[PDB]
Amino acid sequence: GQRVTISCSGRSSNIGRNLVKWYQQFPGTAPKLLIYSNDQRPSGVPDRFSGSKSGTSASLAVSGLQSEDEADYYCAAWDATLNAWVFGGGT
Amino acid sequence: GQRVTISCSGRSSNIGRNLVKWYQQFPGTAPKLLIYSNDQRPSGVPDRFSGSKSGTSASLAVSGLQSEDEADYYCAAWDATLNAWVFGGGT
Amino acid sequence: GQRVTISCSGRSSNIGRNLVKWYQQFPGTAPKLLIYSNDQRPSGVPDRFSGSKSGTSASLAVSGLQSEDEADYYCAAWDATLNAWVFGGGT
Amino acid sequence: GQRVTISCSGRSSNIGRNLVKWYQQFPGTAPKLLIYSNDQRPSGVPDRFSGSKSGTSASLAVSGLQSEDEADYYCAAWDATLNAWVFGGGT
Amino acid sequence: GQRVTISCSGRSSNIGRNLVKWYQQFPGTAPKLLIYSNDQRPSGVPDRFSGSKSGTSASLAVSGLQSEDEADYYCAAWDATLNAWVFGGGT
Amino acid sequence: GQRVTISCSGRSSNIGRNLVKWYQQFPGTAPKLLIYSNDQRPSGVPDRFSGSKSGTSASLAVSGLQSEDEADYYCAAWDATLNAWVFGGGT
Amino acid sequence: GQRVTISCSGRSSNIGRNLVKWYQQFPGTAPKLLIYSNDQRPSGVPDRFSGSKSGTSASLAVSGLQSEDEADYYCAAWDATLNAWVFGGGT
Amino acid sequence: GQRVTISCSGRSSNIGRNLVKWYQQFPGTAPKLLIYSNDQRPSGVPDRFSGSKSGTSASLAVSGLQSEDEADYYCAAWDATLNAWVFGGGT
Repeated sequence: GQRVTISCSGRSSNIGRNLVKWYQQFPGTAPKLLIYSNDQRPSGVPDRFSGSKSGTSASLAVSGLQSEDEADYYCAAWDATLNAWVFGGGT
Repeated sequence: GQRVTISCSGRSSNIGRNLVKWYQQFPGTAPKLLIYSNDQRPSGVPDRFSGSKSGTSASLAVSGLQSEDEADYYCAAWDATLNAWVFGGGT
Repeated sequence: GQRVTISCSGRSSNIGRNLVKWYQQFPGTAPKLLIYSNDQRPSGVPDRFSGSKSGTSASLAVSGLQSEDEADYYCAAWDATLNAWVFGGGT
Repeated sequence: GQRVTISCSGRSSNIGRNLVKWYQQFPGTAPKLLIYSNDQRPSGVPDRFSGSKSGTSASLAVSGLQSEDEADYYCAAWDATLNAWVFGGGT
Repeated sequence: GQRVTISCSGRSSNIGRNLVKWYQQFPGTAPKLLIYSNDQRPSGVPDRFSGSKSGTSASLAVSGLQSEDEADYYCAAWDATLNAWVFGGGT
Repeated sequence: GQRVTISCSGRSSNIGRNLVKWYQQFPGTAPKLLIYSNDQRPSGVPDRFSGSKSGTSASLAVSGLQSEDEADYYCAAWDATLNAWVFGGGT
Repeated sequence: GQRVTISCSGRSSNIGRNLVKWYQQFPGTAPKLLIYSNDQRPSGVPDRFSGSKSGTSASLAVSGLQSEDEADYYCAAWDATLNAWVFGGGT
Repeated sequence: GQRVTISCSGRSSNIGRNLVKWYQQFPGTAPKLLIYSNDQRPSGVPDRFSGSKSGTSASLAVSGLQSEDEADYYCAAWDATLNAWVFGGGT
């Protein structure tokens, strides 16, 4: 008689009285990007993979006022076996 | 008699009294992008994969005021086996 | 007698008294993109895959005021087996 | 006697008193895109696939005021087997 | 005696007192797109597939004021077997 | 004695007191598209497929004021078997 | 004695007191499209298919004020078998 | 009779009375990026991988006012086996 209880909560999860007050006044933004020559050549060859930001990836992130970037991948299992029983009887 | 209880909550989940007040006043934005030559060549060859942002991918993210980017992939299992029983009787 | 209870909630899920007040006043936006030469060649060859943003993909995301981009893929299972029983009797 | 209860809620799901007040005043937007030469060649060859944004796909997303892009794929199962029983009796 | 209860709710589902107040005043939009040469060649060859945005597809999404794009594919099952019983008796 | 109850709700489903107030005042839109040469060649050859936006398809979506695009495909099953019983008696 | 109850609701379904107030004042729209040469060649050859937007299809969607495009395909089953019983007695 | 209880909470999880008051007044931002020649060549070849920010990836992150970037990958298991029993009886 096995029991497994995985209550793996996520992103802004089971929230009681949450509040996110934001404000932004008077921003002036002029984020430009200019390139004369930029050649990345990122050729990723994985075999077995499970990770979050997999990218062998030469980026260029110019941020002005706001740029929120996350990645969720919850409760994962590449190879899980939570309970087991084996018996042998081969005469 | 096995029991499994996976209450893996997600994104803004089971929320009681949530509130997101936002404001943005007076923004002035001029985000331009110019390229003379930029040739990425990202040729990703995976075999077994489970991860969130898989991309071997040379990007260029110029952000003005706001750019929200997430990725959800919940409660996943590449290979899960939660309960088991085996018996052998081959005479 | 097995029991499985997967209440894997999703996106803005089971919400009690949720509210998203937004505002945006006075934005001025001129996001242009210009390219003289940009040839990505992303030829992804996966075999077994389960992940969220699969794309080996050299993008260029210029964001003005707002650009929200997510991806949901919930409660997934590449190979799951939640309960089992085996018996052998081959004489 | 097995029991399975998968109440995997989705997008804006089971909502009590939800509200999304929005506003946008005074935007001025001129998002143009110009290309002299841009030839992506993304020829993706998968075999077994289950993920959300599958596209090996070099895009160019210029965003003005607003561009919301999600993708839902809920409660999925590449290969699931929730309960089982086996018996053998071959004399 | 098996029981299966999959109440997998969808998009704006089972909603109590939902409201989406929107407003947009004073927008001025001039989103043009011009191309001298852009030849994607995306020839995707999958074999077994179940995912949401399948497209190996180099797009160009210039967004003015608003462009909402989602994709729903709910409660799916590539190969599911929720309950079972087997017995053997071959003398 | 098996029981299956799949109340998989859909799009704007079972709604109590739903309301979508919209407004849009003063928009001026001039979204043009011009092409000197753009030849996609997307020849997708799938074998077994179940996903939502199947298209290996290099598009160009210029959006002015509003363009809403979704896709619903609910409660699907590539191969589902919800309950079963087998017995053997071949003497 | 099996029971199956699939109340899979659809699009704007079982609605209590629904309302969609819309307004649009002062739009001026001039969305033109011009092509010097654009030859897609999308020749899709599927074998077994069940998905929503099947089209390997390089489109060009210029949107002015409004263009709503969805696709419904509800409660589907590529191969479903909800209940069963088998017995063997071949002497 | 085994018991496993993994209540591995996530991001802003199980929150009682959370609040995030923000403010930002008077910012003036002009973050530009210019390149005469910058060619990264990051070609990552992993074999077995499970980590969070996998990218062998020479980036250039110029930040103006705000740029929040995280990555979540929760409760993972490259190879886990939580409980077991083995017996041998082969005469």
